Amino acid sequence: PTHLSVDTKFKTEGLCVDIPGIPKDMTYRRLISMMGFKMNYQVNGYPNMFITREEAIRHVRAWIGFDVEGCHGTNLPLQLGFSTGVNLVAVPTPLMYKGLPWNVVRIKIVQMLSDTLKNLSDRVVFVLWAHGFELTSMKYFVKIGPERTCCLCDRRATCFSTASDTYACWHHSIGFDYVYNPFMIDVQQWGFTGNLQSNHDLYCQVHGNAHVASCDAIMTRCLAVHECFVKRVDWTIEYPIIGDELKINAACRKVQHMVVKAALLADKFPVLHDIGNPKAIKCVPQADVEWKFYDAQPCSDKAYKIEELFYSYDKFTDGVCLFWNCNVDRYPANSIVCRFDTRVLSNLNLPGCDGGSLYVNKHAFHTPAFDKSAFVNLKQLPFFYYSDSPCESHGIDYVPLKSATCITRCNLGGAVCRHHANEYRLYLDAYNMMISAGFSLWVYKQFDTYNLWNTFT
Ligand SMILES: CCn1nccc1CNC
Ligand SMILES: [Zn+2]
Ligand SMILES: [Zn+2]
Ligand SMILES: [Zn+2]
Repeated sequence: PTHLSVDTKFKTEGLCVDIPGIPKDMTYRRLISMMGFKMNYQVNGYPNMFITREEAIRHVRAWIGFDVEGCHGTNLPLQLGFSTGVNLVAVPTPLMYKGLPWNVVRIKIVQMLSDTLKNLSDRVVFVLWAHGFELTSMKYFVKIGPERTCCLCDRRATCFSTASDTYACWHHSIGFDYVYNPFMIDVQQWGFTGNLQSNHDLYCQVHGNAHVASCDAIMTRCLAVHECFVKRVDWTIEYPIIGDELKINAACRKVQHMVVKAALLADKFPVLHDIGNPKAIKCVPQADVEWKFYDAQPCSDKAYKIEELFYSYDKFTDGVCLFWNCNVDRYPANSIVCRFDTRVLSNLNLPGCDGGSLYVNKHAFHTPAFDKSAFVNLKQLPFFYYSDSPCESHGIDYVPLKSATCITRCNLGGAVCRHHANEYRLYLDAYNMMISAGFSLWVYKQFDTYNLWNTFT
């Protein structure tokens, strides 16, 4: 059972107001046929337009909420809404567009999906709360057939052009008019009681309902993300590399060792309380400090309450607390914190549920909304590079580095050596990479890098 069988049953109750008299007994085979499509018994990689929940989760980057609301049905104009906030009006002659014929509307759909998805995924997955008109309107902008490759590259074809009779991926589809071999999933098939708004509003207060198609498309995809990533967590699913994943992760490890090593040297804490990932390793293995670990998985729903993490059914005020990607409601004053900023715009960070975001880097992690009040007892950690390694070149060109934040023996004694200048510029690069990826660094208010210069005597 790799793909969804076309002979699987489809509950049609959600479709009977737009489609009166719809048979209660219905398969994907008959539904696809009713949508105007013909599969012709094809063993060419596209077995079903509809996919399983497991296949949807593996392709979460391809999710596009899609809803159709009749304005006035081949006689009436339809309002097409996408979770990108777009609203197109198609006439059969929250960005709102006036009524236009299908032949131009379809050109807009290809442009929009291609610009949204080219850097996220090899496909589109239409996430639906199916009532009828979205499924019947698909014949006006979708073409299906065997799996194909792009005319200009080796990626799979996601668009077709009737003008040139050719196929293209999301990167080479300028001027293409048809969505080719899209996927889709109906959230109503998962077994919900009540309408979309009642189920969405149980977990999310950020998305409202103006009553436009895009508000529904947004609520649909948000509810799907809550079911698949907030209340159900699968950290075994691996996602492909689509950007700077490897560099961001390497940078995170470099920054962690640096910031923690310098806090232990500056304030000489006797104990460090490492709260977070149960698979954590000591980031500063040579530090003298008593290292104590506390297990707390990444919270995907609401941020951890510090009152529950610290409750003993043990002296957290002694030494320092390390919360590296451990999202709590209010950090204690003696803390070193890395907190992912859910507001960040990137190909890795997808929109989420209740203000949160879906950070996808090797694994998918729904992160609770960034909250500035979490850090009231702390301050923003400033950039600095620290090194006690010998000043020795070994082995790229050079311009002399002058910086007040290069905390080294060579800078203390006047001129920064070539080694520490190379290492400083590489560390600053990793630092900017981690910050731009969305991570934010916070530290206890007494943290002062002036205390690092005396470690050179
Ligand atoms: C470190 C505090 N502690 N002791 C037992 C269990 C826990 C965690 N909070 C529930
Ligand atoms: Zn291409
Ligand atoms: Zn929502
Ligand atoms: Zn040096």
